[PDB]
Amino acid sequence: AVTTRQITVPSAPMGWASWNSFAAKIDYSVIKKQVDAFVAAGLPAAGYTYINIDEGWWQGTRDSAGNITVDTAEWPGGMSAITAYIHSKGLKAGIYTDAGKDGCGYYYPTGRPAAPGSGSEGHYDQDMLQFSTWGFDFVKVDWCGGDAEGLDAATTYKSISDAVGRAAATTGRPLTLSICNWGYQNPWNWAAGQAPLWRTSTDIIYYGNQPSMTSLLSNFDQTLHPTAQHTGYYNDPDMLMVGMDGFTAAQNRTHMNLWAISGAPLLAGNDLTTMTSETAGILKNPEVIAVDQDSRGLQGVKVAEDTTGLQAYGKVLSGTGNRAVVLLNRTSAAHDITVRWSDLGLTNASATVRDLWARQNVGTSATGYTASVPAGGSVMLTVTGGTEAAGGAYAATSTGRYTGVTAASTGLNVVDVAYTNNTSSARTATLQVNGQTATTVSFPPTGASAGTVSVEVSLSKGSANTLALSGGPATEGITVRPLPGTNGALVTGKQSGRCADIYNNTITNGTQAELWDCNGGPNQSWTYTSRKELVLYGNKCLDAYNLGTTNGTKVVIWDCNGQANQKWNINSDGTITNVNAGLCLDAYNAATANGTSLVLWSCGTGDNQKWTVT
Ligand SMILES: OC[C@H]1O[C@@H](O)[C@H](O)[C@@H](O)[C@H]1O
Repeated sequence: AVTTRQITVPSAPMGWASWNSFAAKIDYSVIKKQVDAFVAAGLPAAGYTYINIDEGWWQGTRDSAGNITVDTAEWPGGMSAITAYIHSKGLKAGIYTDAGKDGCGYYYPTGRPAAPGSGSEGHYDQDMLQFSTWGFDFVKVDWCGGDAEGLDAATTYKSISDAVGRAAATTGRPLTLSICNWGYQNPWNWAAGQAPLWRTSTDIIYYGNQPSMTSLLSNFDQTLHPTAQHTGYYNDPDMLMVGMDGFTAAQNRTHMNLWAISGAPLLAGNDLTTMTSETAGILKNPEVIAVDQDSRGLQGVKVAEDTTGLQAYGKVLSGTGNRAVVLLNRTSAAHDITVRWSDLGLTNASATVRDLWARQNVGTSATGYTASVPAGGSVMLTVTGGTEAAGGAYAATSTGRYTGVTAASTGLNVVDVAYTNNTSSARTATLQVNGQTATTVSFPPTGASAGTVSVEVSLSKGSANTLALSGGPATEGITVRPLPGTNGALVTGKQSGRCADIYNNTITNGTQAELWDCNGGPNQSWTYTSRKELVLYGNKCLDAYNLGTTNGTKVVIWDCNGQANQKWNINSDGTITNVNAGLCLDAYNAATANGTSLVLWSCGTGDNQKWTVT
């Protein structure tokens, strides 16, 4: 039964932004026309709220007191005139700057001459105050100057976040911070708590190129960091290409489907003045929007890929027994794709399936659902009225500390944290699972009665898991339920007692595996497939670098590619052999410490070549 209410958490931003269609070629008239078309198309009623002015409004000029100055030939009345126009339509206004001394308009000019000085470094408080005073509700802070200068992203965006907070506090106007640093230095590790959204990869589309499904899928894959997203903090796979020239209606729907299953921001990027009726309908689908904006705030995850390129993604929705599902076909042929209740963390009990594009219920099942999916296409479903897998419930064993937390398998779990926050403001806490990288959790007002917020966490098989909270409201118990589709295994070295680990949750192709203290993080949870892959993050394969066949060959992660160097035999003697090479996974020089490199080596009887994988 439902006995403690789920507290709604903030959704990702919805709106439109000027970059994808206009590059730096923007002025007051360009923005005004898009606002008018946005309104005319009925986007506001569907939930689209932000009109975001991206790069090109500012050429780096400041007055003698350091105040940003604009060219009023392009921005008549100054920037407060465009915010006034946007606000006049009941919408929110966004602006754009850089973390460094000079912006992307300087480092990578794209439609205009280089703009030296187009960044906010040395002026964070000044500029944030200025944006808020002008009437901006949103600010996207880019990284061209940060990257150029060699800045540390985590500490730099903390400083920026603090300045954003002070500016909003001074004016009384909330300011939504978008961190835009392209997945450099792993923002999934640190951005939650600093900002409601952070870019997880490089740009979905570049100036002068045509929209690409390959690029779209790459951005989608790189945005999946389910432990980092929760309670109003979101991974950002970038601005929508929906409705841009070259994309068909089906590719537009697939674009919406994948952003929605992530719970990503829906920031339209097409030219709204020439948008078709069909495109507007795709942006406005309320059932797909409701999935994207789900009140529980969680990120969808891959739950099945029994056949290469035929994938099922599941998202845990608000309430109990409710899921959204995307069936995605990355192959060149139409194929059936099945999602099983077991993989979704439901029991084998009746549930209703609905197709969100057909807007019709399409059947019931106590076990699963199969649909035909076109080559390169997708189907968007909900599965509702299901029965949840049995959860564990825990009471804290000391202040803010939950111990003995149990998982049948290593992998992803949904945790509901009970608490009371009988004030008018959200409070935050730091959450750390085992020895993993910590995260920040937000706790919205509850009234006098307790409520829950939810987080996804990665746990180790067994009953040795700990969840520790620091700061924030006293919690009143946790509930833990597994998502079996995400099941993996720690790969633990016999000699070292340490786990095969990818440093600091890095996803970059070619990153070498290492030994590290076992903590059950996503960067330690390996899924062994029927294709003999050892898969990390749902989408990276343990890989003998460049198909190396001799001693000392580096073992890395790489996009899964079906090659023999990504295939592994898990042998009865405790060895793990690379299929291509016949060599053993090996902790280099039989070292046992954190940071010991994993390599391939000729198989022997040494315990630095012995592993447990359950
Ligand atoms: O020049 C502006 C562009 O700069 C890139 O760094 C950013 O990722 C894009 O989304 C756009 O803002």
